[PDB]
Amino acid sequence: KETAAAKFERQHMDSSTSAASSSNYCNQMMKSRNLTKDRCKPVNTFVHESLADVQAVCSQKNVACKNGQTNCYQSYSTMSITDCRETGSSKAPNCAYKTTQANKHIIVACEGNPYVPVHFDASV
Repeated sequence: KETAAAKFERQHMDSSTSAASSSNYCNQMMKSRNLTKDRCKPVNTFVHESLADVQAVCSQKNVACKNGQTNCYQSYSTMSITDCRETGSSKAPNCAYKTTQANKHIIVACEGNPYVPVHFDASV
């Protein structure tokens, strides 16, 4: 199947655009990245920075993930991101999302060889 590194890219990377370009960015992305199939994923964040920059975060500031895992890292620089929050109404596959473009530090879990992001934990 899909490697954890690849899943992270499909669920969280959007390097090809610098930021969201409308309030419908999240409705569009959650659907095309297949995050609404069986259930409207409640929250999801996309990072608008190069893959090289996001991967570099794994050798940046090591912090504990929200579940306590020791392999999370917080980015030193802020990054352009878009937060997607599922609303009320909607029932899969007819999901609806609130789009929020922002610039924040991201926290991701890393692992493997190469040691790369495998989980998006949060933004600060």
